[PDB]
Amino acid sequence: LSDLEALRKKIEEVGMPEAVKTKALKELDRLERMQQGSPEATVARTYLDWLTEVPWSKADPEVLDINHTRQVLDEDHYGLKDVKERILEYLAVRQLTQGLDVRNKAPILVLVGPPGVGKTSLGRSIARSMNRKFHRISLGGVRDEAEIRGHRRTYIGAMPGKLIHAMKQVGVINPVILLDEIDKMSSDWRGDPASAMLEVLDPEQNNTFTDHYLDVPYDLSKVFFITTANTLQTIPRPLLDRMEVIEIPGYTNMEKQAIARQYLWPKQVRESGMEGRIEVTDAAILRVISEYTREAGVRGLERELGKIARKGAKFWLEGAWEGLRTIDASDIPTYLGIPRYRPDKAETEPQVGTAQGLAWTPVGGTLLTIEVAAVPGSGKLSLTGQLGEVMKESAQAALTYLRAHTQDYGLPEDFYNKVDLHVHVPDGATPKDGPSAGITMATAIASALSRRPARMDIAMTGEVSLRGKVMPIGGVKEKLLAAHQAGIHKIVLPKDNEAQLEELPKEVLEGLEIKLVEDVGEVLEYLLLPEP
Amino acid sequence: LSDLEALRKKIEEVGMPEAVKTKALKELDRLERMQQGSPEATVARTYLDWLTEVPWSKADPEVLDINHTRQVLDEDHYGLKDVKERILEYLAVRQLTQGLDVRNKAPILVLVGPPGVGKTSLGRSIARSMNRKFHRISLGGVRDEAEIRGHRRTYIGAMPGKLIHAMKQVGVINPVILLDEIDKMSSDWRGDPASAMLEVLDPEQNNTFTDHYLDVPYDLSKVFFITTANTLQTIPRPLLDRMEVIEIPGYTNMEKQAIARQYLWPKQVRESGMEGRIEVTDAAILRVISEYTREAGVRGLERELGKIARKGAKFWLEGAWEGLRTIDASDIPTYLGIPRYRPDKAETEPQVGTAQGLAWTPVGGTLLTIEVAAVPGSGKLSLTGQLGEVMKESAQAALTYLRAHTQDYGLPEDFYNKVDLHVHVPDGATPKDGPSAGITMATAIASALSRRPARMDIAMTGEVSLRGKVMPIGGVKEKLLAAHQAGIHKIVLPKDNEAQLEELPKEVLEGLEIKLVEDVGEVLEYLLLPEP
Amino acid sequence: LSDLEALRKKIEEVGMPEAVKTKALKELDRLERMQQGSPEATVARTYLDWLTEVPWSKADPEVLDINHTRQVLDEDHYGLKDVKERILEYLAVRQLTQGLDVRNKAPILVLVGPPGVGKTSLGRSIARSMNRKFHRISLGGVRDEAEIRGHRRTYIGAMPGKLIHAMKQVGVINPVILLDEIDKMSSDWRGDPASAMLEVLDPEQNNTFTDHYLDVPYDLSKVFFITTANTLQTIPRPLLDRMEVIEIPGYTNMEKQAIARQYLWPKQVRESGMEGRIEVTDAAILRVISEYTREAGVRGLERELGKIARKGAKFWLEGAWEGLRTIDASDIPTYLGIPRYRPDKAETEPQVGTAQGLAWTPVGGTLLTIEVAAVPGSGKLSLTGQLGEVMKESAQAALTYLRAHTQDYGLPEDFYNKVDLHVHVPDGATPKDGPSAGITMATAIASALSRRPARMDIAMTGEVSLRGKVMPIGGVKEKLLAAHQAGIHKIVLPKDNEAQLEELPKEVLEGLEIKLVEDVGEVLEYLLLPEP
Repeated sequence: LSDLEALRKKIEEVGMPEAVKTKALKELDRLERMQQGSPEATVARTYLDWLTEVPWSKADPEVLDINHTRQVLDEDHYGLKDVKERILEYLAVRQLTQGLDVRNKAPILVLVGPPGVGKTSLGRSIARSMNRKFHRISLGGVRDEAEIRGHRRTYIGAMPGKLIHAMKQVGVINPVILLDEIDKMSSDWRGDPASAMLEVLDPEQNNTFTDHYLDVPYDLSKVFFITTANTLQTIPRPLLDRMEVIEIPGYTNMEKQAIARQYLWPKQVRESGMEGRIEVTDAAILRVISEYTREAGVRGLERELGKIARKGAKFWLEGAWEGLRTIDASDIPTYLGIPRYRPDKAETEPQVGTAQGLAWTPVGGTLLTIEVAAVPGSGKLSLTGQLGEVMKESAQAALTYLRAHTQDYGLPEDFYNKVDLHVHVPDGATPKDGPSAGITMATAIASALSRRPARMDIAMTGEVSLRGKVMPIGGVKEKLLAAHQAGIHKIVLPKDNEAQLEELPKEVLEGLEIKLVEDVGEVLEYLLLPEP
Repeated sequence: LSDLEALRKKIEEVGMPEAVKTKALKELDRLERMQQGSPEATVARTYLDWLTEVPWSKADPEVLDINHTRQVLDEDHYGLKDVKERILEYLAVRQLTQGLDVRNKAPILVLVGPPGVGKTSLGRSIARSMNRKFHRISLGGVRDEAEIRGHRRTYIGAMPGKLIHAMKQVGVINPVILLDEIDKMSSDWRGDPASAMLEVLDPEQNNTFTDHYLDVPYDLSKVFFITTANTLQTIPRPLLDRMEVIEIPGYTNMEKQAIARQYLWPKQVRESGMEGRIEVTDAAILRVISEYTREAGVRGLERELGKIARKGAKFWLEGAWEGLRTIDASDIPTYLGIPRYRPDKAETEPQVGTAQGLAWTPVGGTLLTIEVAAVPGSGKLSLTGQLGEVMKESAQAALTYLRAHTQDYGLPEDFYNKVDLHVHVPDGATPKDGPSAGITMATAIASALSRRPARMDIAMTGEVSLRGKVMPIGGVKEKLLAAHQAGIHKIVLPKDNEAQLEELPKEVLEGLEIKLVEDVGEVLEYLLLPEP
Repeated sequence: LSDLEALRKKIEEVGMPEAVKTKALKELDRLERMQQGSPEATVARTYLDWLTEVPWSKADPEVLDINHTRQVLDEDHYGLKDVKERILEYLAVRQLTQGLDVRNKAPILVLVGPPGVGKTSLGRSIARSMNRKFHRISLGGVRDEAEIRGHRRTYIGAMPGKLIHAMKQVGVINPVILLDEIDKMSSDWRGDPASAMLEVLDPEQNNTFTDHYLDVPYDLSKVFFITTANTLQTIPRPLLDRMEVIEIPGYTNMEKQAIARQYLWPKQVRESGMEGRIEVTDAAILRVISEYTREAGVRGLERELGKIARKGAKFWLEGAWEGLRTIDASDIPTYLGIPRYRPDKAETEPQVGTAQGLAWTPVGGTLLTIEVAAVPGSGKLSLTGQLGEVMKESAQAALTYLRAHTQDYGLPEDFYNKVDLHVHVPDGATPKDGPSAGITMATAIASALSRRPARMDIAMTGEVSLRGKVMPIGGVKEKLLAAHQAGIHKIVLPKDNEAQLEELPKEVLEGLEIKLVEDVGEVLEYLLLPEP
């Protein structure tokens, strides 16, 4: 009928590519009948529509400027001023894609950092700065080669791929596609679509990208892929090549104060119609940072300023008081809730077995408390709390040091066959391949067996090797940031990471009093309430 | 057909968008030729009936005041005194930007709670306060876009979606659609019921939301949508963003007695025509609350009072002799029968191996009676009833504290290799997850091994760590509503939550008698009824 | 000839509505020719043959009274004592709030039961009491709204809906219309027939009930509908509300003998053409009930007694010898051929590995038998035959209870590490596969391990908790009705259910014998013939 007229004109109201035109005229050969009824025309309808709605070889304009790009990139969340150099170096790699116009065997810009620190804002800034468009696909919980690839074109209700879905939305084949959480792909049911994303993510394979709900492979050559991920090593290992590690580290408190006064809170006030009626003094911004969110990103702070703006809308719709209200740090909890975090956690009044430890998580940096119970028995060892064997052998190494140092620290003649040990660590292994918490467990076990109070407010990290030698670790900047944002002021380190301390800004170093030591007896000296 | 002339008029009198004018006049130019129509006359005639009846350009007034909505939301069900403030905050934000400033990217008030606590009534109360026509749409068991969208325009058959019907009924273009039960909606059959919800969610896209029984995208810009879920867990994740969460939990008992004197027992005595002739004392309302239903909310209390009303109609229609009945707590069972439940918990005879945790299932809170058997055997452990390793960590932590302190509870000196344990959790699938039953299982295990009875009548909750400390648990208010409904009168919460404890409205802290602890030795001096 | 004359006279003589008079004019327009055949006008004469017969305001004088309806419902079956009370409450409410149509939207009487019991006899008794005119319509299995609503007079098959046939055969506007098997109505076709009966249910849209054959939609204002199902869990959920569960169970033996003596067999005699020639005492009716059919209702008694009476007529054909041919249970397989069912299910060989639980299918009650094979091996459990997690967990709980008490039951003092158990259930596909066979499996496992006889002729239901207890189970009346169908005389019930044992009729308790327990100790002292 006229629906057949529409789906028949769409064969030549969209000028198709050659093999696509061939299978389209075969779709019309199955057509020229009722548009509904039998199910073989309905699967023909979804097949025709999904193949004649995805756009065919059309693109946006493109810029080769760095100056206007620099202008826009200096206004995302305060401008990071260091990693934008790295992004300008990658866009200088775009300044050499000449012979074969892809430049793979070459980076693709994975963006690594805690969730929401401007990564998506960097994507939006690049999208505005190249006059492109933007779209997101989140790969969270992907294990299926019909989510990414096609599904069997023999059913009504089979699925086109997510990638072809998102390309069906955007009308060109140069969007900026944001692949969010590329690390959380899996392989449980119907193959591993990591190889599918690889075939998306090559020089000369995307331009004939294989589909199976689309029975011709579809051209995806010119899409500016941009990719973000929390971890660094849970990424598919052959796909870990052809990349550029853009580290976006976490912020500090003063930078988030600047972001609040300049970028966040003006949008929060304009998103509740209170232009010119509410203002916040900056000690209250310090209050919101230092008592109401403990993270590395700036998403929760945006929620808090949103709550304050919405309450201001209510209190001004119930009687117009003044031209300018001022909200100091006194009456934040009139507008917000209870103070959910104390600014001084130094009122913990040190524990007995607990070791305060630093940690490298996929969401960046955090603290931990390693929790050790020394119970009577016959001598064993157990570690719980979803740990891996790497933490277990690090504890093995710690005990191997401990067995040769009995009477020097307040321990029995032995504990390898008298005292059972149960160790909880609140998270498991590190995504970096290594237990970065050797001396943490060592101070915990020595504190619990010695029955001597381990001091809190002394965060620490560092390994204990099989020789008991304290080893240099990686990613030190983020654990130092995590110790900074909780207000912790003492760090125990291996000495050999001090070159790592060359890449640390000043205000972080003003509070972190570093004890660059080299052996396990030295943290036992500098930590416990006894001098040993 | 002069009715066909009327069809042409009712097309050509209501002011349409001119694309609808185009397609409707084309349907008139391809009708009036199949007068004996096999469905070509029929489907086109029903199509033009839909293009006449569906509301195009239909005006309806509005509030501009937060204050009249205060005046009206004191007259539905109660005041409820927390959620009234959140509703007015959302409307205060909506008022100061109405007039279409560019900040129309707003969330849409999901109302999470148990079934039947005043959600649809709250929609009706808001819709009275705005003078817009309320209407509901249920989404319980929606799986395919033939239900959200149209499916077949070809022959008369598959209808348009739910939305065009529920706009056709309401004579104006701006209802208050209540989309109930948005979490039970799932992709059951082959089809996507989530992305259509994301399209009706977003205020940029649904300016021209479309279906398939019609061929102009409909103008849904002015519908104040509002949804309703019972569980925040299983909501699709692209929908859980852009979603204002307002949490309505259940009522305490004295609020149930007050709602039943105000709004429920008079409408029930209206509903069975026996006004001014049946009388219910407040002890009777309290008896029917406490001894005949346990659900959170007031569904069951409606059905109970309906039964008393209809029985009164029967007893008066087999003889009229009075001026007025008078029920009290004496003759409830004469109208209802044997009590489904029992009186208060204070007579429930202390078991030797049982603990009464608190929980919040999404159909209302509950007690849990976790029961633990101490089987004389090897020394290993066993867990049944829908448990992962979270409960094994809790059991092992509490058991480690006991292995430290066998002297402190009359235990034998050695039972890691004497006694097996068999733990049975009665509801292992409480979806508000976590080890929030730490001293629950610690009390059960120390009761089962010490042969000394754990008391009933005292609820408790918390977490445990290997040193033997009680950490805080989140969600104090839902735990106290469960402990206040199910009949308990003594609660043991962790010490770390007393700053949370004054957050409550002071209804909830009336009957309850909180014993705040911080270590497991305190709850095992409370709950163990004899000395050891 | 003058068929046009008589029809124009009739259409003016039959009282039309005025809009119906206008559509009668537009049907009249195509007339005035005196030739037959007439493929347009044959449809017209048949349409007016329908339209001169549908009732327009003919009334039957309804009596209100709730005492006449009871003095007529005492001439239905032997006595139901519960559903007659519920029908008196419902019709009492419809006696007060009638005419006072401020209150409306009444529910519509779902009558739930096994097929066979007096559904339509309760319908006809109500219709005798109100002096209305009963007429059924069976709406089980219908998948098409073109059958329930009208049908198009544009291709041949120009018929009204079923409901206009039911209104043609009733010459008034206030009948009692019954809708048998409203849940067997399927929905796999063009037109969901649930929405049609939602419209017929509707007390507002009934006034313009749409037909695709009649032009003006019809009114269903006073038609007192009433519905029937078999289980209320397959009705669609909008239609499930605005129902009233009046739940009819099956009968015991004395009730079926009384129904056959009082009511059935005089009908089946005097419908045969025979009268006063046969004598049947209690023995033959006892035999025909117990050893010839396996149903809940009374279809089988009706059919078999009618076949007996017809073959008694056949024997009377070859001689009118005597007016008294006394029949009893001895000589009855003369008339019915071979008896089908065994005489004794009570004497069922009190052996070891057998357990005899009470259950119920939704065509009538049943007895589950449960086997346990106690083989040597490693110690692990096997469940085949529709055995999920709850039955296995109840088995595991019973096994733990045995491990607590190995001394006084003749067990091996360590058996859990030595004996494998194949627990087989033939019938888990029969409903309620959850825990109601707790002491069933406790007796099965205790006998199959202790190699002591588990008794026939004692039945049991309930649950077991882990410390060793018996919980209560709901729905006591259906279970004891099943136990009095299938021929047992001893029942084990929990202590906790004892209160519900005074909601039953007193007849059920004297044919049976209820052995209440509270623990597993009492049921293990009951059911072992030798105990050690």
